[PDB]
Amino acid sequence: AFAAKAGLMRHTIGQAEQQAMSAQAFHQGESAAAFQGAHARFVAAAAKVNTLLDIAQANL
Amino acid sequence: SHTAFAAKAGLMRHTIGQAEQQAMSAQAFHQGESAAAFQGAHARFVAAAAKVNTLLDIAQANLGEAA
Amino acid sequence: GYAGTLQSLGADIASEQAVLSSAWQGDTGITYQGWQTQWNQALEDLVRAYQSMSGT
Amino acid sequence: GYAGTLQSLGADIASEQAVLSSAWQGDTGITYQGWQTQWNQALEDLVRAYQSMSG
Repeated sequence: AFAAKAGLMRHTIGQAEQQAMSAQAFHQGESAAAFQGAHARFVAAAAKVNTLLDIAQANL
Repeated sequence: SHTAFAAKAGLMRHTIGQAEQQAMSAQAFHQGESAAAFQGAHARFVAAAAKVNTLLDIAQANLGEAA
Repeated sequence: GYAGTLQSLGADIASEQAVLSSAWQGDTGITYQGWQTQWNQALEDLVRAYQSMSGT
Repeated sequence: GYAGTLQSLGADIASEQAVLSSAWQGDTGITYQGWQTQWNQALEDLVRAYQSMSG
């Protein structure tokens, strides 16, 4: 039935839109969280590098 | 030797700070780029969807009982 | 997998409108062929915009 | 391109230390080998975190 296929298309457009919006929101949040974790790990590593540079200097 | 170590230690400390600032700026840019790209595509999708719904409305009206 | 579903549904509707071409009123505005042409461009625009939204 | 620069600088520091360090002091809490292991691990962690932050 044309009307059935037309109904299905209208429904599917709305679903596709909702899926894409949701995925973008998820991906923005996942990126933000991954950056914060990475940044924390970078800062911790840099602290160690600074401690180790001082040790090197003391042993020159 | 010692002034050589000092040179390298100083550059490493400087480079770590620069890398951090660069990476923070890169992330902010990437988040903005992703959002702008989505917004644009979403606006195109909405316009196309409205065209499709319009054309379906016309087809249903035209076909009437034949739909 | 909405891109494929939208594309295939759109092709189904194009086919059905063509199958019902004899029932198409030609004095209401947009013509039978006009509709086919506009439908196929809208569908392409729709599928491509959806892929743009989803696209890494 | 900071990843490669951090790695190269890090290697230069380690290799300088290896040639300069004629009498490692124990009161600094490690040996040369202990320092080298920790240095290379710190640099790895540092560079991997940077690459995650920026892409």
